[PDB]
Amino acid sequence: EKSKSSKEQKKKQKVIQVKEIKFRPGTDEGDYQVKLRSLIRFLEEGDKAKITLRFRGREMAHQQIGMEVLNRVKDDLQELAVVESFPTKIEGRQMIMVLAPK
Amino acid sequence: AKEDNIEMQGTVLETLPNTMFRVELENGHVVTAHISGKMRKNYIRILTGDKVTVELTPYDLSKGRIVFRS
RNA sequence: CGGCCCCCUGGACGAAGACUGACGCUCAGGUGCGAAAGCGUGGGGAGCAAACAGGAUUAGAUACCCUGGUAGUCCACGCCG
RNA sequence: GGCCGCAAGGUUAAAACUCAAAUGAAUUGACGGGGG
Ligand SMILES: [K+]
Ligand SMILES: [K+]
Ligand SMILES: [K+]
Ligand SMILES: [K+]
Ligand SMILES: [Mg+2]
Ligand SMILES: [Mg+2]
Ligand SMILES: [Mg+2]
Ligand SMILES: [Mg+2]
Ligand SMILES: [Mg+2]
Repeated sequence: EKSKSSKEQKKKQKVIQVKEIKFRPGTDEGDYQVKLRSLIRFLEEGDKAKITLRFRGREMAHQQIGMEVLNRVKDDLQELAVVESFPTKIEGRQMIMVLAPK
Repeated sequence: AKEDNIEMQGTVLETLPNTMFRVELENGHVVTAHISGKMRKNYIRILTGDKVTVELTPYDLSKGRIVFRS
């Protein structure tokens, strides 16, 4: 009978979810700082963060520009997060980094 | 009958609003450049990190016209 | 401004006369009244509900949706205009 | 700046500067996660 009760006590642990943030190669300081505050919030709540970076048209020519954004994010969330899947190449027209808490 | 324009080469450092760009030249000087009428009529997009030909004038060495994107 | 009843009280309209004899019309300044929210001091508090808390949706969602919920919404007196 | 208000604010009310428009109604299309 019930035990539902016990399930609720088990439930007050945790479930981890993946929160996707998407940058671009040219993204200005103010707009970067907004997206950083989103990531800080997610990670301090104990959630994974799939940081994407997309390219259009001939932005793919200058791949190095995009890479530095992902490097900047990583170094700003170094104390809060660990890296889980730092990208190598442009798969599609995208690069995907995955961070995780602590 | 017009005075001659010296052409230099340079890299796009930054995109500014409405077809304006900061461009570092080979000499080391940064200039604010605008797209030519030919390039905008024929839809030649310029991006950050592109290499460009900059028509300069002696009257102002802080301004230029981007006339080619390689 | 909307249940029903009593008490106090303002205006409008009609019918026939009688009475006053232009006593009128408009109004800068002035004076009063003035939805809701809001403010002050006391009350009251069912329902509802800014803020807020949690659950979701989402690329994100400081929202829309869900479960709650304080001021407030109500009363007296004053303010606000 | 004045007056008013406990406060929130209200009221009276400019100029420099910048542009060659801004606007009202109606007409023909196209479009609508409007209808038939
Ligand atoms: K209550
Ligand atoms: K004033
Ligand atoms: K004017
Ligand atoms: K139609
Ligand atoms: Mg009466
Ligand atoms: Mg009220
Ligand atoms: Mg009150
Ligand atoms: Mg409620
Ligand atoms: Mg609600």
